[PDB]
Amino acid sequence: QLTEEQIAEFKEAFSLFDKDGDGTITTKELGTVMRSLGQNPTEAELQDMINEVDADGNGTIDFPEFLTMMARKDSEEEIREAFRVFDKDGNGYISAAELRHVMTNLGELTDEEVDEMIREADIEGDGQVNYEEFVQMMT
Amino acid sequence: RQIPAAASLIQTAWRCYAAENPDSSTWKIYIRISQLREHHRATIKVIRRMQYFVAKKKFQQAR
Ligand SMILES: [Ca+2]
Ligand SMILES: [Ca+2]
Repeated sequence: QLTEEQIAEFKEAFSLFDKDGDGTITTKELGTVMRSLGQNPTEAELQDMINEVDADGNGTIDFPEFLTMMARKDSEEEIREAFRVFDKDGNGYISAAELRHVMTNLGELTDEEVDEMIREADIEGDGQVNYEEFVQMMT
Repeated sequence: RQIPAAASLIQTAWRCYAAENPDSSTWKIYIRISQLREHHRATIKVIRRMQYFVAKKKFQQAR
């Protein structure tokens, strides 16, 4: 279940996005929050975000939809198969160099963040990033 | 191809898992908020989570 205190906690979070206290979260309102925390998202990104959480398709997120998403948990398999995209020839391992380059230059991550990543996975140098280990750690 | 979709899912997942460390490197990135406070961390987590799900859909479209 969710707890009485938990539901309160989520209501707080929801209000931090819902600037106009009108019971829903717009793209503009989410963009505002994100820009407030120093990000420069495209309205494309904001729409994609809202669509992942918008159930009834009204274009805004209501509180039900919000606590549905906060309560969302197969994802192990998805993340494992993501690492496979970079697995030279189905090793099971990824070179830490390859991991770092992907993690920094492709996609979304900082050198510090990736240092944490590699430090949480490598078994000395040898056993270069066994991604099965990553996937299990995250789940 | 699915190289950027792949990467954004691993990255997205990790910043989620890492945010749950009250003391991760992941936190440093937010360089416009002087000292990170409660509500800051709340909105952050909310957003990382939301990005997770987006990356999870985009990768499902690529798989
Ligand atoms: Ca609103
Ligand atoms: Ca809605």
